[PDB]
Amino acid sequence: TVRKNQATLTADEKRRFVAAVLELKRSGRYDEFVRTHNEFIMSDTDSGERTGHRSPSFLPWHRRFLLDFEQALQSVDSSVTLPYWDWSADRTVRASLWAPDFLGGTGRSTDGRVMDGPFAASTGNWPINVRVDSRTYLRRSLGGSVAELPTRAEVESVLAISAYDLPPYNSASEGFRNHLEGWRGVNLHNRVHVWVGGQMATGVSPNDPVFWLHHAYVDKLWAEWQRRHPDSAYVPTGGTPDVVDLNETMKPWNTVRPADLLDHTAYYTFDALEHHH
Amino acid sequence: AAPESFDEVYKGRRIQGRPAHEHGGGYEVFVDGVQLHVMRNADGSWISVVSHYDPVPTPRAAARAAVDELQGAPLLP
Ligand SMILES: [Cu+2]
Ligand SMILES: [Cu+2]
Ligand SMILES: [Cu+2]
Ligand SMILES: [Cu+2]
Repeated sequence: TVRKNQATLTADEKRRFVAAVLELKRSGRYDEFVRTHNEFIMSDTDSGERTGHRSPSFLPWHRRFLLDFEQALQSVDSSVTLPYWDWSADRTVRASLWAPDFLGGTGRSTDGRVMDGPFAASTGNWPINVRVDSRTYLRRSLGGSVAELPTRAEVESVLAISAYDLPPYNSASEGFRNHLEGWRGVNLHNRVHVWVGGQMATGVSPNDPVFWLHHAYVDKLWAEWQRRHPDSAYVPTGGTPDVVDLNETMKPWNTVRPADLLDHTAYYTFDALEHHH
Repeated sequence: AAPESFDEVYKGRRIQGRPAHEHGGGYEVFVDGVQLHVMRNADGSWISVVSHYDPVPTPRAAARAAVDELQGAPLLP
């Protein structure tokens, strides 16, 4: 129940994480997470119903989605938890994240195909099945479409924003959620998807296992924000059309509300999370 | 006010746009006659399902970005 910085995992932990992910893929369970994510990102819209993205529920929705995925991992190997990728620190293609013993590296220049690591198409263990085009191999172009990952100074600027979210509760909003998501401002979460490239830059982005480590760090930044702003909390708090209010339930689960997910410690802790200082 | 329609050959591929498990749809884009899901953001920029986190100003720009991303690959509906 401890989520650790990817950079700190032991060789044993990397091995067990990779094996659990590959078993979810083999059994068919992994691809249904890719499919769920794609349905939500293709339906969430700024002027209509929005639940997984571009809306205040972006953070609790992804928190529950990652919990569903972690529990599936733990059904294969109970010792495995989701690691997180602090892209403000591990910001180059030579980070151990991208080593052949963990997620493998960037794609070759001809077709973006990842050529090493456990998820390379040549292994036979990572077919891309849920897809928007014919290609069936994992692709990446690290640093190709945008030069730089966010820096710690940029992250700190967003963490200082006190309001959780603001009307109109979409990609035009001021406030923490939309600056963390990245549709306005210096851009944190969206820019990382663009920097990885390949399927990570598309609606079917959970096809790349780095998806989970990216969102585990976004989820940690929500926890850091809460510690910085103990006086701020999820909004809206009732009666907002098309948006998940605090005590409303969320699709697809229907049985959990943002209110049930604000406190991560009910489900996991981090290796390090600074106290309200 | 939807954008205008367009039709051109971009990097060898036909891209078309027109006003009209996924969202509603006020505008349609096609790459070689296969529909490309695209979506408009509140500020008037566009994304597509092959470049979802990267707003571009117009539906033609999203079609071109998709052709760039596909590297010759057929789109799947
Ligand atoms: Cu998402
Ligand atoms: Cu994301
Ligand atoms: Cu205080
Ligand atoms: Cu749609």
